[PDB]
Amino acid sequence: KAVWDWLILLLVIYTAVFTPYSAAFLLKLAVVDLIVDIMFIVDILINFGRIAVHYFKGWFLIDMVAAIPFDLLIGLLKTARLLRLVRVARKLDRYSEYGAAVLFLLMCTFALIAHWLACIWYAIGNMEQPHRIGWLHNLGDQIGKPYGGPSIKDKYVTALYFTFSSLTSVGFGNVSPNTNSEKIFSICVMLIGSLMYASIFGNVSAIIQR
Amino acid sequence: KAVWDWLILLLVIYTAVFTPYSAAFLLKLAVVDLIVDIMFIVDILINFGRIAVHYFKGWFLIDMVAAIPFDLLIGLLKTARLLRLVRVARKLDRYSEYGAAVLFLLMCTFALIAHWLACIWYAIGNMEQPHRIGWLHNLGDQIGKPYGGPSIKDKYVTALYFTFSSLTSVGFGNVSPNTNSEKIFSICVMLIGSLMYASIFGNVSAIIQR
Amino acid sequence: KAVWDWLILLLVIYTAVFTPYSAAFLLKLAVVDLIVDIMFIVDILINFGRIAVHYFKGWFLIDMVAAIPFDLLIGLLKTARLLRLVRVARKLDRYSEYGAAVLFLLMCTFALIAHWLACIWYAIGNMEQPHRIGWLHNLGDQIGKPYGGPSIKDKYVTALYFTFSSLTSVGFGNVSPNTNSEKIFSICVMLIGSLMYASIFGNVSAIIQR
Amino acid sequence: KAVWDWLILLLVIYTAVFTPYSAAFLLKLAVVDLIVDIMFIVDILINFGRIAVHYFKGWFLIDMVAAIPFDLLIGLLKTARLLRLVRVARKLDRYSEYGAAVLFLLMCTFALIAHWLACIWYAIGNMEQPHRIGWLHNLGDQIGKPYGGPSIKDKYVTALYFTFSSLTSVGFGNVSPNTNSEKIFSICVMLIGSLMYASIFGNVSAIIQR
Ligand SMILES: Cc1cccc(CCN2CCC(C(=O)c3ccc(NS(C)(=O)=O)cc3)CC2)n1
Repeated sequence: KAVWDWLILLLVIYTAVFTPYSAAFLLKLAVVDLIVDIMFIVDILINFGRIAVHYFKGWFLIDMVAAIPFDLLIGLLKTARLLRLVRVARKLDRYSEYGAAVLFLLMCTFALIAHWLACIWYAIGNMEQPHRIGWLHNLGDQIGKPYGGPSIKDKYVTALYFTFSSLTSVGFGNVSPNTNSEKIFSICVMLIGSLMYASIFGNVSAIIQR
Repeated sequence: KAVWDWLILLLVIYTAVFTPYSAAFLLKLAVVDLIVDIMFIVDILINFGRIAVHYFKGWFLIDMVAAIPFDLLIGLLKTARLLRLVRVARKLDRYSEYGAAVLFLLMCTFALIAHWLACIWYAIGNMEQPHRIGWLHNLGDQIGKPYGGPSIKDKYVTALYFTFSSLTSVGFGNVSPNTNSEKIFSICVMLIGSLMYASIFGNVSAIIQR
Repeated sequence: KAVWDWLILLLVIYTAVFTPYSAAFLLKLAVVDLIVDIMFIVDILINFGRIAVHYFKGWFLIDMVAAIPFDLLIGLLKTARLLRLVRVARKLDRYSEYGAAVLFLLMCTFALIAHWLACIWYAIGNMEQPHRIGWLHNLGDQIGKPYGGPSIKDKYVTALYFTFSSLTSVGFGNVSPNTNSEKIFSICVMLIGSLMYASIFGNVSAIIQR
Repeated sequence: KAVWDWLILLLVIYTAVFTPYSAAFLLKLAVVDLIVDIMFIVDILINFGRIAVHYFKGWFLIDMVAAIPFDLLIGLLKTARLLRLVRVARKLDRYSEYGAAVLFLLMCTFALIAHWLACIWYAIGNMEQPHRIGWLHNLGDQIGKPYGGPSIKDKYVTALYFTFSSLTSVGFGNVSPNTNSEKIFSICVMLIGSLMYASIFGNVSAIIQR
């Protein structure tokens, strides 16, 4: 139990990294998914004898709905496993004792927001690709693989790099929104990044000043 | 009356959004504008026998100027409705108790400043267009609609996206000033955005701690 | 003498604005500059028997060397008039009483640094006359006036706009250094702008609350 | 004694500047670094009979490994002289006594981080070059030196300018990543730049008001 919470935090990080990635990119390893589901089942079993009634009124419903496999496009239902983040949200008391832990958690949240926005950006680009104006076509032209098209690794790296540059307000000019949906998404990302800097990069300075 | 105050704030936000838009874009529904005008007349009616003399020498002239209809250019004279913003600026104390409502108001005023600057940017672009130089011609080339050029949706979205990038200091490089009026406007927006952005988001970071 | 300090401040701002501009751009009105020099001579005269030795011991040398006419590329010596800028520094005792005055003065210093860096940037870009390389040739190509070349208005506005984009860290994309001297100057501008952003726009965030 | 270790700080800055530059750009004079290592041998002799065992227990081995000559990948082993900054890290009491000294040291470490990132960026670009995609090819085609190729001066200046623009979040658009390795390096540099820029310049803004 002493190291169970940090293992669950790592598990939540893994699923937060690889669930939106699998939804956006790979939908078009399984054994690791089965292993992590088994570990979360073990966790919920441990969570349970006069206190089980308290758990039932508490977070039992959310953990149960996030732990039940949905196998019977059914692949979009796997998003429900993103509900495991409530475990980290509710156990913040233990995850706020060390300064290095707080720094690592802040970078984890920053990288996760960038990753989720990258998945959304690729979703938009791939939705609009079939119907020379989108960012995917320009990327393929500028990396020497005209639309075939860029490999999945190239698309993910470009999406993450664009999202990081927009969040950090560098705006490299390599990747620029050109369609109305891309422009509106970029406006939303600019607003999100403004709020995220005002919070996170003030907190980081304040707790480095410690 | 508190519900009435919040309703008046909502209508003031609506007019601050839709009268500069109509002045900049739509010149060359209205029933909602008429309804809002009737609601504002209702507000100036409920505003009022002992206190009537007190208010008559107060803001009443300002409210009257922003309430009279100029339906005898009429379109540019209809911009007098922007004076209703004092109806919100004069009782901001009623909008400073929730704490998070102040954050919402700061986000709203940042978005409103961006929208007004977008309308000014489009006004400059349209006043220069008839005379490959200019943001409208470049936008028409990029978007795939060479100059009748881009639709009003594309023009407004591009203007708002450019203004947001300039205020947030991203500088995407998709749209960039190229004419002397555009360059001077961009210098003014750079100064104004630095000053505002710094003030607004310093306040936002301050209220995040609470 | 009650309002003489503010008038002298306006004259100092004028000379700071217009001496580097004449040194860089116009070298290739006189009456206003002559009137300003006469007014500065009047200023040193009026503020001059027990206290004469006090002035002789103090700022007499700097005030004198910044007031003697240089008439006899000899106009390059007129840049010594920038030593009059120390008068606002030594009268910051009174110029700092009002918060609005402090904010206006901070914006003035920011704009003056941008203007001086614009003059230096144009000077650097104009040293490369003997040599599609350099910001002046790119500027001429962009605005449809290939080298003739752009007018002095276009050159000054473009230099000021590039300097403002660099200092604020927007980097619009039209103007970008392409020569080792330009790149090194841009690195220096980035260092100076980081130093001033840490100073000017932290002090502004402190001042606004005050 | 203070003059001695301030000279040692200057020597440490010299070697931190000139070790990665020689390791990366000149992999294809020795009197200065011979003098520097002789001076550091003199320093290790000064550092040492009662206290000799005290130093032997402590920093003796760290200072010895960074001072032993490596003459006998063979030329790459000289990067071990980059453990010498522990000399200035271990004695921050003197170096941080003055506020102006801390300001100068913060500027120096920011410039050093930019220099190291420039060396890494050039190493990546050079390892990718012999395989219009790389940044070196674009630099050569934009500077007027088609790939021969740009001189070492041009390559170093361009790398340093790109690194400074990325750290300061300008993103000029002249140099932008176009390969997966370059994009990953840029993402990591954006995270690093956010952290170091925020920490360093929060410290700077704390210092200036003092
Ligand atoms: C990082 C980040 C994420 C989201 C929003 C903003 C907006 C506020 N955010 C403050 C730091 C600024 C900054 O880092 C900077 C400003 C001016 C500079 N001028 S200069 C000549 O390049 O040194 C350099 C850096 C950039 C804007 N930010």
